[PDB]
Amino acid sequence: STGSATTTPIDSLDDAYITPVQIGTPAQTLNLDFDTGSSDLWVFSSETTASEVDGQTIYTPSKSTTAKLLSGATWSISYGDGSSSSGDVYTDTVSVGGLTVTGQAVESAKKVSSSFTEDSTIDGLLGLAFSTLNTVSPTQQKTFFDNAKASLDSPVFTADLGYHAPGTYNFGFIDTTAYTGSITYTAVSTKQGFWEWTSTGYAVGSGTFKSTSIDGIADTGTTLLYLPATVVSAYWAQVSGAKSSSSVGGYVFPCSATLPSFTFGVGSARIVIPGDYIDFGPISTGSSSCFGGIQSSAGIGINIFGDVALKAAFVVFNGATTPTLGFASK
Ligand SMILES: CNCc1ccc(Oc2cccnc2)o1
Repeated sequence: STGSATTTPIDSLDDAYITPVQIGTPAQTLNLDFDTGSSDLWVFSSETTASEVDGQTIYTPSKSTTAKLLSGATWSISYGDGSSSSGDVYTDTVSVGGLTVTGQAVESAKKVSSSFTEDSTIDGLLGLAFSTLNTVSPTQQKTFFDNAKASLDSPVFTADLGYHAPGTYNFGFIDTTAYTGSITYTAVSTKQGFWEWTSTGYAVGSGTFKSTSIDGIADTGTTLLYLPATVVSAYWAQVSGAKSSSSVGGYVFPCSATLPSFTFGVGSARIVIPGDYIDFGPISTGSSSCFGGIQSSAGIGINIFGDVALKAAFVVFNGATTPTLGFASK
């Protein structure tokens, strides 16, 4: 079997992408943030604190004839951005782009932090990292991919994120019409539960390529590209007026600037992020100060290849017995 679903930017800045997911019988369709940096499928629900819901579509397990309480299971998660949520767990039928999983753990939110409440376009998350990160206790649960893997024609999923445009998540097959040239595969470490790999280097604009190993994770649930301070300094030094601002929270630059591209290495191959992809607009409405799409990972403890980087490629998450990551231009 296979699945194919369209993923859509939640706003003008591609701050995140939402994908429709069918849950229960009859289907309840919720727009979920597919996150390869986490491993919980959680949703706004009929159980979520009333004052913490503001515009979101909710999952009502009591309206689903195939929902079953997973007795005594609870979950609690916190993300790299400071947000968090928690609640209880049902199993139900979950379908993504025509691909169906029965008995999927659907983690129902009792509580969500203010940033979740504040975003009416995201109805929850669907984790696609390794199941060892799943937060359900006392019985840890499997991600959707993991549950589906057996059924798939090939044990893979692919992320084809758009720049200011819809993209696609495919399950169980590689669409050879979706990328240019060939796919370069690279080794993955599963030891931290992430799709963790090692980039071979970088270039700033038309600059010479710097060969250097940069460990990082492929994280569709993170908006920006977070890299070592050396790398990031080297990038912003090419932008007149760019500065790191502690009051703002990172690098900002003149909104009048034209940004240089950023190239990252995948083995012997190169993925080029166009400069426009690195522009995240005014730090505040009307401001002439713009927020950068490449930021320091110093203080995160890990480098993150977030949407800014992934959307410049066709990315293959290969969940074979020995997982690997593939990158192609498109
Ligand atoms: C806006 N804060 C809540 C929110 C929206 C999407 C996500 O999910 C995240 C955020 C950061 C890292 N990984 C996943 O949280």
